[PDB]
Amino acid sequence: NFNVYKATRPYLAHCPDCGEGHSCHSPVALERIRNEATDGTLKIQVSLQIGIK
Amino acid sequence: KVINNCKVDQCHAAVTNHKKWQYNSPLVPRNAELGDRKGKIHIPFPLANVTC
Amino acid sequence: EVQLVESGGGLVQPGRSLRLSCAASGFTFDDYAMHWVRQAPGKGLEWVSGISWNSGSIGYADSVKGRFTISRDNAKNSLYLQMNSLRAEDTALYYCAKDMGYSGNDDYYGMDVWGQGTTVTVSSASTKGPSVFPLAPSSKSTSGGTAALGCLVKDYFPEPVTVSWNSGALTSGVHTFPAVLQSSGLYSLSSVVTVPSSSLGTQTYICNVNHKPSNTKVDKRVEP
Amino acid sequence: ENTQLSEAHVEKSESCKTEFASAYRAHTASASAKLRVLYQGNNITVTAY
Ligand SMILES: *[C@@H]1O[C@H](CO[C@@H]2O[C@@H](C)[C@@H](O)[C@@H](O)[C@@H]2O)[C@@H](O[C@H]2O[C@H](CO)[C@@H](O)[C@H](O)[C@H]2NC(C)=O)[C@H](O)[C@H]1NC(C)=O
Repeated sequence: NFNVYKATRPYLAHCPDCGEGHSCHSPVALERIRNEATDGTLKIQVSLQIGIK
Repeated sequence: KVINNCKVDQCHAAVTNHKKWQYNSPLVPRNAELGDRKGKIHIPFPLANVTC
Repeated sequence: EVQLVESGGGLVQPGRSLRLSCAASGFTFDDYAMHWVRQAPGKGLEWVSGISWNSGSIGYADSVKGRFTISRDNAKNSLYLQMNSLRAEDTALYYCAKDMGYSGNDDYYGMDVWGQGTTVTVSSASTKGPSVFPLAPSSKSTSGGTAALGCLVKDYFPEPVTVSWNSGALTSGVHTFPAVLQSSGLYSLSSVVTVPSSSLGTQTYICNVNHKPSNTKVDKRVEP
Repeated sequence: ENTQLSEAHVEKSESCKTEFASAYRAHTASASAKLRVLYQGNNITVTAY
């Protein structure tokens, strides 16, 4: 469940390309991309917190 | 708080009082040799054996 | 499970050395710096010395800078303090405490784990036993004000004197005081109990003085 | 006098519990076989080392 996130917060982090071809600090910066699965599914870790208000 | 003597281009300020904790990302500076107010979040979506 | 256990202490003469040590348990000794802190009676906490991880840096309080030496044995998970040329001013409870890191140069941390401090007393005196005297109630003038009777324990050297009344039977209306160090180097304390004045001629009250260090027990009868 | 302390380490991935290769040492082998025999005109199955 999401009870573990009650004491957590969103954070900002540096992003090498904010879509303009220039770098900036961004709320949607990626932390890691994991591809252990062989069926081609990707698992992406981001600074955003989804499903939590 | 009005300093009353110096110029805005001379001084630095930051927010220090925080109530919620965040992931200790490699893109965020550590505030101490060892991080404080430690908590843990489990990672969802484990790997499993299936047939394609 | 995390704790520090103090060992050593006791009575030492001025000019003599004394060795203190602490055993670490429940945590990794090699992950933290260690400090010694002492607290004299009636005083707040005073930092004495500290040792960084792998003895990278050694610090001492100015008052002991040339007299105390600190070291640690990682293999034995133990901390040591060597105190030389001890003075009367060094009398205090000595505690071991664990830091929150390996370096003492981090100012974001405090001391999170403390042990049970030992007692170090520095004095040129023998373990003289107490003299006990009765303090008779002024029943002639206080009879309408309720009677107060007590006893005095005086001229003993060792700290830990225990005083009780009627072999512990009397617990209500009982007031005891902290011992006060005299210029003689000896301690004294008083004890008083408050009772109905009408009971003075019917109930006998005994002051029970127990001095463990001298294997001495004194039962003193207090009367008008 | 502004300094930064950087550290990193390598550990086995959690996925190693499922996706891995095993290095084995082979020694000897034991043969066995499933034999069909038309004994007395009937088909019987014989299993043995
Ligand atoms: C005893 O065995 C005969 C051979 O059995 C066939 O081959 C085996 C390896 C196995 O796969 C079995 O299931 C097969 O039936 C068998 O007679 C049969 O032989 C031919 C092949 O040579 C087969 O195609 C055909 O169905 C059968 N012909 C017959 C009945 O003559 C059958 O199992 C049995 N025959 C006897 C002697 O009862």
